[PDB]
Amino acid sequence: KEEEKKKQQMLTGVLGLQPTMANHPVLGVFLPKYAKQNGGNVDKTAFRLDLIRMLALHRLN
Amino acid sequence: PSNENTILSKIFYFCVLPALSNNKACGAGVNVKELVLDLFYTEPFICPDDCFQENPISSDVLMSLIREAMGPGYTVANTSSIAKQLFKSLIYINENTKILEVEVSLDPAQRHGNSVHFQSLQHILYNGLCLISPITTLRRYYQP
Amino acid sequence: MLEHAKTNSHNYDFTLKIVTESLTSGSYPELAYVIEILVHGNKHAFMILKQVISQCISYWFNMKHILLFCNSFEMIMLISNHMGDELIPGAAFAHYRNLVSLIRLVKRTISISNINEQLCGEPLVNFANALFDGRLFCPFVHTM
Amino acid sequence: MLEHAKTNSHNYDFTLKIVTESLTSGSYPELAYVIEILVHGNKHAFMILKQVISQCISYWFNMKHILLFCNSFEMIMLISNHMGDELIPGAAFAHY
Amino acid sequence: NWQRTPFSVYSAFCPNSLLSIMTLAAMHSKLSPVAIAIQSKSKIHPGF
Repeated sequence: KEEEKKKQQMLTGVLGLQPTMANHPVLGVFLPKYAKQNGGNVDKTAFRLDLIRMLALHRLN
Repeated sequence: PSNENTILSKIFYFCVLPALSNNKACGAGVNVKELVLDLFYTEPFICPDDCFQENPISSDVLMSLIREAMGPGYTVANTSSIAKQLFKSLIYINENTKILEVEVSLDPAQRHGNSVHFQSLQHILYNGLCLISPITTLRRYYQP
Repeated sequence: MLEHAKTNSHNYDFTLKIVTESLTSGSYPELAYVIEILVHGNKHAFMILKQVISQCISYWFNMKHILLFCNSFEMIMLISNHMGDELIPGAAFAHYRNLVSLIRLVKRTISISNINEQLCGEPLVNFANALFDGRLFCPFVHTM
Repeated sequence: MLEHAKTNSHNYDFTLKIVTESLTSGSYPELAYVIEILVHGNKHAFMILKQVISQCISYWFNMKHILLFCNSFEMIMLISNHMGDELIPGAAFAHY
Repeated sequence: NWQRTPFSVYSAFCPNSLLSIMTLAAMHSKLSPVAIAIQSKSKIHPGF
């Protein structure tokens, strides 16, 4: 129960993404890995750039 | 870097650009983080793979004017798939621009004559770029 | 040294004119710096952006007739390798190929002094000319 | 001083012939003075009049084949900076 | 540094016609004793 709140809190911290984008596959796979982090002092910007480059890797037509 | 490519890089930046520029270049520094987070990430690039593929661009001043500066007219959306192309490209991004020092002693035949403690100093612009023209749009993001 | 190397061709003056005009006329577009820091010579990003750079160089030499991407060495070599004649003007592609062959001739000319003998671990041309050594570091680098 | 500066190129003779013919041939159009006093190098006005100056220089070098706006320095620098080959023919743009 | 003032002083007004490029490559030649030795071997006049 607490893990879902961590996932959602990190989702709002990354960009304030809407749940509609939370359902996206790149998000659906990476939100659990971003859960096992960001509890550390790491950053908020790093996660935005990571989502950027991963979303980019995903969309190679 | 191969030995050949390294040597040709030294040749290029030490002979060809200064001789053909007459010393009219400048080293540059870039915040890649603020550059990407201002160029995009807002509207079209977080569209969940349905609005993205047929999306009209955000059409900001910050990026559509750059693409109009590379091309006048001839474009309906003004970003006719080129924002898609660039966003697909930018998985291969890098660090911010750093300075590096290089303390190196000379060849031993010049190290000899009371030059053992000499330590040549080289500043080398890590992950930056040469620059030749006065930047106006991205003055927030490019340090000379 | 040019007479001793027998490399004194007058083929390159017309190339150096257009390269000089491109490096002098301060109207260079902003997107080129962004491309030079997105791609960094890893060439898979270049093969992604092979059409964006096609359109940039194509318009920018075909109308403005100042040459483009004449700043970064790995760009100006990667254009010569992978960018073809399709979706580029062949006149500008010949200029990029001529810049590459010019840097070849510089390496040949001052690699006349090649003698097959080393002293410490360093070759004798390394001892000859400070441009073939590990002590000078190509002041804009991207990896190491 | 030219030999001391090593800048003695013959690149410009064909340009200066056409520039001299433009300055000498006294059939210069009347709208060009109006444009040179409305825009005055502030370049937003030039981005407004970027097509009218295009039609002027294009007709006036394509048919009269004399150059245009070769009086004002800020105009003739602005044609080098912003103006394009898509608007006005290449032979004229190379002279600016 | 390795590049002192007279590199930039020459590159200020060097004419852009490939002798300047080859002569920046030439001015990069060293003043080591072994450099003097092998330039005398290759009959290239050093700066003396």
